[PDB]
Amino acid sequence: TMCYSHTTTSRAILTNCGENSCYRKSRRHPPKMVLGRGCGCPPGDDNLEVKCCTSPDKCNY
Amino acid sequence: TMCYSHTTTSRAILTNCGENSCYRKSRRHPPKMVLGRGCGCPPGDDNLEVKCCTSPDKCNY
Amino acid sequence: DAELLVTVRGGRLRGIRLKTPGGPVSAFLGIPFAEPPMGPRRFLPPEPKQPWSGVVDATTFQSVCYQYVDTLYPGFEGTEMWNPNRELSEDCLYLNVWTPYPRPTSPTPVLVWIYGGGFYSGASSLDVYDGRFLVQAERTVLVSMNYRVGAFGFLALPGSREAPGNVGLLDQRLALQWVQENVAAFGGDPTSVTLFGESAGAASVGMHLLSPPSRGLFHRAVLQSGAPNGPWATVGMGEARRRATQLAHLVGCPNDTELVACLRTRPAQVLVNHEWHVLPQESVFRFSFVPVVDGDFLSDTPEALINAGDFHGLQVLVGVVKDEGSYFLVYGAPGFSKDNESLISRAEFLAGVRVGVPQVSDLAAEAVVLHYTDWLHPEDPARLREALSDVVGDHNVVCPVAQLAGRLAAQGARVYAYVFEHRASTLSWPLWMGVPHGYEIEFIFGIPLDPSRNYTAEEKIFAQRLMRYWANFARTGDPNEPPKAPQWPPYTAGAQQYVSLDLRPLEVRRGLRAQACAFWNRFLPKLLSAT
Amino acid sequence: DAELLVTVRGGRLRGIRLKTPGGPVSAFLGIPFAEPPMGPRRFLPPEPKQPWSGVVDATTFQSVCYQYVDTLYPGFEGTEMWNPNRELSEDCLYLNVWTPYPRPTSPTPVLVWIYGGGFYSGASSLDVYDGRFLVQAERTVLVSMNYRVGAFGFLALPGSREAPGNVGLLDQRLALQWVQENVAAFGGDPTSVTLFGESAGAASVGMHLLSPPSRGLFHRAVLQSGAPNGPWATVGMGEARRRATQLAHLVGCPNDTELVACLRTRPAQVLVNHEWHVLPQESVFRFSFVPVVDGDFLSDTPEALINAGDFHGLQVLVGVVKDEGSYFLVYGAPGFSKDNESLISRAEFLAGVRVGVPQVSDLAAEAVVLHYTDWLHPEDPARLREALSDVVGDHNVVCPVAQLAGRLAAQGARVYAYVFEHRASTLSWPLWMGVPHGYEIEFIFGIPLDPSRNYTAEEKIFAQRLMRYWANFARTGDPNEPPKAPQWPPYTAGAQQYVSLDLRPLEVRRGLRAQACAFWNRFLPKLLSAT
Ligand SMILES: *[C@@H]1O[C@H](CO[C@@H]2O[C@@H](C)[C@@H](O)[C@@H](O)[C@@H]2O)[C@@H](O[C@@H]2O[C@H](CO)[C@@H](O)[C@H](O)[C@H]2NC(C)=O)[C@H](O)[C@H]1NC(C)=O
Ligand SMILES: *[C@@H]1O[C@H](CO[C@@H]2O[C@@H](C)[C@@H](O)[C@@H](O)[C@@H]2O)[C@@H](O[C@@H]2O[C@H](CO)[C@@H](O)[C@H](O)[C@H]2NC(C)=O)[C@H](O)[C@H]1NC(C)=O
Ligand SMILES: *[C@H]1O[C@H](CO)[C@@H](O)[C@H](O)[C@H]1NC(C)=O
Ligand SMILES: *[C@H]1O[C@H](CO)[C@@H](O)[C@H](O)[C@H]1NC(C)=O
Repeated sequence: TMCYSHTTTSRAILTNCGENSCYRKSRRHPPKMVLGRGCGCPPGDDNLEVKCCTSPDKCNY
Repeated sequence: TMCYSHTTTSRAILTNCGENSCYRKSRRHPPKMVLGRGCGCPPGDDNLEVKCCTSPDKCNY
Repeated sequence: DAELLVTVRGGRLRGIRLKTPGGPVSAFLGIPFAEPPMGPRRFLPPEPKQPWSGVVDATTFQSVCYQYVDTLYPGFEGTEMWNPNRELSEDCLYLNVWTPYPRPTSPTPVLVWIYGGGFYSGASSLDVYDGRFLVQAERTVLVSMNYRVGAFGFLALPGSREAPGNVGLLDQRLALQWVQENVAAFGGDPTSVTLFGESAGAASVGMHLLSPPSRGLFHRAVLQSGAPNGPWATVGMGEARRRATQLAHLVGCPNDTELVACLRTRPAQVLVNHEWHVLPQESVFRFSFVPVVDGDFLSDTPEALINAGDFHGLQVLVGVVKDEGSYFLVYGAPGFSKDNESLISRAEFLAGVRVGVPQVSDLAAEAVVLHYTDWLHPEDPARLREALSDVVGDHNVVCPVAQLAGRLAAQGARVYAYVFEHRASTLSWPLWMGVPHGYEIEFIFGIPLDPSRNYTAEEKIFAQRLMRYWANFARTGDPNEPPKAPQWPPYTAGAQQYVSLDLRPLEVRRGLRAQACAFWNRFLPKLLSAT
Repeated sequence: DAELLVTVRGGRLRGIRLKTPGGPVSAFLGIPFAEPPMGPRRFLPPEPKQPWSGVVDATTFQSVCYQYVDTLYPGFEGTEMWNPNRELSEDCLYLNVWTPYPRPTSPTPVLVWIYGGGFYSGASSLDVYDGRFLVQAERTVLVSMNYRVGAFGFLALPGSREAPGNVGLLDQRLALQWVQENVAAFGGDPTSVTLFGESAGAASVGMHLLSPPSRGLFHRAVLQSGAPNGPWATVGMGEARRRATQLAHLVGCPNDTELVACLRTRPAQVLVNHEWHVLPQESVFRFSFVPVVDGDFLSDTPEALINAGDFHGLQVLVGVVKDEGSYFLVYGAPGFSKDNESLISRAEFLAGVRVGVPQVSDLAAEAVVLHYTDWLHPEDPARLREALSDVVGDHNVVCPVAQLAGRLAAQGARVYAYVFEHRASTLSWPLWMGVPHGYEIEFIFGIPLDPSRNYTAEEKIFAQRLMRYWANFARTGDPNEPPKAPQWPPYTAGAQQYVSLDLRPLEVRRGLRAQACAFWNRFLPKLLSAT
């Protein structure tokens, strides 16, 4: 799948994740600053919210 | 002196007090309802405020 | 003079016809409806007036119920037009009937008037309540009754049988019952009785609305500048006996029975002498003895009832005047008076918020100050004066009314709202007070049609216009023409529509002091509760 | 190209001339003013840049100070125009000078720019801060510098020497000192330096105003949409180290010395990775590491200083934008987004009051809800949306600014106020956000004159009109024409006059969100204190 990819210090770019899902790491509570997107579906935490997807393509936005 | 005179249940009328002073009995704190006027200068209390006068004539108003 | 003789369940009555710029009207004044509450009866619910032999003279008004005489401004009109204008007496339970001439052939709707006076004053014989014009113009039957006030009407020892309280409301009711069995003798229709009152009278109306036993005694209601849920309209059983006991103490009394027995032995004027002492100090628009929430007459606080009640099959007409608060400020608010323009200073204003808003925390006051202050003109004496006026007015009249109205409309009733904003040209009160409390009454009764008075040609038309509204409401449960004239919409909790009542035509408006009343009815409660 | 060679106390520099629709301008970009805060230096106050041999290339901007990159809306313009547009590095303390061409013969006033970014982001090399037009049109000298942000600029362990805090403000100051000894080389007048900044940059300006040591470094100040007394501008020593310790923990560290030493061993990106975690949850318009009230840089809270200070011999220009709050709501406020019209529901609104007003009691919130609610339209999604926008805007910008302004004007200073209320026609943010935070900048710098951009003919005139105001203020300490053009009056605590800045001419207005700010600055404090 064609999803977004980046870190806390890089600008979001497109990447081909393929059959894996994608993710959107953000701060759980406001401000819900986006911390990173990429391939896969990694664990979050009290302060880290992770949202995954597959179908949409560029869905982890 | 020509002053006012009345009770808690009578309408104020004029009266000649003479050399005595006059008074205005009212409730000390609001509502400061007027309770009575007449001749002389009687004692008041926590709930009774008394204001006296002489010169003005019809001053206890 | 054949119509001046009428017989009621009690006996024969002889009235008088009254002249009017439009025609005569038959009036019967001073019909005894209860056994005089003398001595042993003082403080007790009223007992029905026993039948009498012969014919009773009903040509002149009867005694005004024993009360305090407001003497703030000796010889002033705006203050004296409300004082007793007949000898005072504990023997005062009488009522009056104004019926068209000739006496109606078919049953005609009735309007029962309950006067105001903070539950401590008032009388049905006041000139401003003369029903001759209203009856003559709208051809309806009009009844008004006197009811006990002050300690005699409301001193209460919650729970006791000697001094149960709310006997004043019981007088009103006994009079409404008298209307049910007798109004037909004067051509009145007991299946169409509409109650209307002002100030404490409006509060009363509201209480009859909230009291089951009174429900079969009327069909419509009008609340003018007052509601049963105002912070002054009632007191709790606690405070009730705190005050009742204080009065007894100040008077040398003394066990409830013992206290009352003694109380019954004191002269009427001695009790009135100490009436104001028992008031939990510093405030304006607060009265010593008023209706009590004891569970009997009112099973719960008016607020509780107004929310739980089902008001289907009921039409109510409510409203206030342009400046409800002004009037009361001259009774204590620093810097206020009728003799000048009360341009208070920011200092006086802040002190006045405490008098105009009794028993409230310091933080609550600051909350008031915040909302009623123009922060672009924090010191302007003119605005501070109108602000303390609104403060008292909103708190004691507008907002209680606005809430009752919305709860009623929202719970099955037909409500119509109004804001009387036309200053009578004969007003003796200073120009700064605007259209003060209880000054829409003279017009509702059509006093401007009276020649001996000096109202303007437009004001006589106005008075007529108003009476029609009232009369229309009485007949149909709806103010407007039963037309092509501006239409008066029902007040809904949603749109909150009401109309202005001045010389200009009906103008519809939304929001009844909405922003301010949100403070009083919604936020302030939470603030106080949290501290 | 003879003017592109200049010598400063440090050494020789080689600049570049920049083209302009009105003429070339000489610019020197990337002049090193401090020794890079690498490794051992990280977290420490800056040390002056040591002299260099040879000529330094000052043709292109230098590195952006290490920071978080806001990636909320990948590929969006309103969000990306603020992100770093050059490689990130801890080696980032450089500054830039824009001087007229030919270089002024006499000393010309200087304007020093401090960028915004909530103390966690920003860079002097952002396109919207290009000083070529401002320098070309008003023929003044313009200097802008980069200063550390985030943990690198403000992580603090109050009291320690390893990580004292406020080093970011110290960078700004070192740059202002660099201006004192070197600006004359570019024809700048060190006896006439005017600081201007936006958002956190404005807050900074304010702090230099409140910090004695910085006082001999400038003569005038401009605070745009920000003040040192905002609830986000500073944190207390307590919270400061609570956050600093949390970051260390999340990062594996570990005694202050020990904590910091370890902290110095972690990669820049690792620290940025956990920057937002340390934020005491749920809020909008709040940043992790900001200036600290430690007694050093600021001997007391900004509020304390702003009231005790004597501001004679000082002219200040302050102002806000039409809709300061809108922007931040899309970062957490339920129902808010740039992709639709955020027509929130009363439910969302009430929940949003808590995000937009962090760490406050339930009663405090109800107090907010009361004031910002149209009780005639309690549920209207449109109004609820603009209400939560004002809530955040007033609380974080307008009211702090309004208070500083009144205290300054009232205590010896010349203040001029303004409200930028013209939406740029190129705005990529949704129409509902109006004139959002930081969108008056592009005009102050005259970006509309740039051809590659598509602004309107009127907006180019406007930009010019604005730059004159700024430049006039810089030169004389007064915005208006040093005329027969509408006059901009001084903001007084009394009249509270300010002017609207849109395409129409200057319109003077009184009250700067007066009614609302009374809540925030006067009442709310008492409410919180009492509970
Ligand atoms: C407006 O009138 C009020 C009240 O009437 C005044 O006070 C009476 C005692 C008498 O002097 C009248 O002729 C006045 O009109 C004034 O308030 C009083 O002011 C006096 C100071 O002279 C002060 O001692 C009283 O305590 C005040 N009474 C209160 C509690 O309000 C007020 O000063 C007048 N303002 C103007 C326009 O002059
Ligand atoms: C306006 O937009 C907000 C936020 O964007 C939406 O939610 C995204 C996840 C995605 O679906 C976008 O295309 C949307 O525009 C909407 O709020 C979200 O609504 C969903 C319900 O579908 C809910 O699950 C989320 O929690 C909401 N996010 C938050 C916290 O606000 C909102 O519903 C949109 N309103 C309109 C006009 O439709
Ligand atoms: C008309 O009568 C009123 C009393 O109602 C009086 O006040 C007024 O002065 C009278 N007009 C005159 C002077 O003829
Ligand atoms: C003009 O340039 C802007 C970019 O600044 C662009 O958004 C706009 O579409 C251009 N106009 C056209 C299509 O010529």
